[PDB]
Amino acid sequence: GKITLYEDRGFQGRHYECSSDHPNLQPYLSRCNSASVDSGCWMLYEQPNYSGLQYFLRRGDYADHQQWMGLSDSVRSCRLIPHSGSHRIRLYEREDYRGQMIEFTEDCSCLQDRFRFNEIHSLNVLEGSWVLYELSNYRGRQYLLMPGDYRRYQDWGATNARVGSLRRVIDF
Repeated sequence: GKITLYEDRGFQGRHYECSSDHPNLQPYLSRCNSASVDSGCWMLYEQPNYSGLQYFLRRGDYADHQQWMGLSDSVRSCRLIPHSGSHRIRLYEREDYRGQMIEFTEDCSCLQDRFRFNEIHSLNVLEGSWVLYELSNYRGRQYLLMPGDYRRYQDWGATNARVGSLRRVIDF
């Protein structure tokens, strides 16, 4: 993968090129207002060392931070999300994989249309990387999910169990 981050809007200002995970952009970039993704799927992070608000970017050009749904121009670390050959996630009504369960292998823009629960209290990412969104149609707070067990919503870094949509991390 390759991403170019720019300090100012419309691909102007001081810039920095990443080919891999960077836990600390602070010495190189004082803010980020535009970005060009040549290749790979990237997660940008408000704070250093992959913490604070998260933003998913794919191949393409972002002329201002609003285009990746950024709330500010703070980008202090970034992750190249590894390629996955296949995608499967189980969502559960309750903590520790109890209650009603639904399994997805494809993107879902409205979770409540398939699974009549506003809150997801645990999930199992069996295959691939996903992005959980707080709201329907891929809006609100974003949480990157990599393969693993998530026995409660804190495990995916959320302050609540609100989930409205989710998407596979895929290029194409």
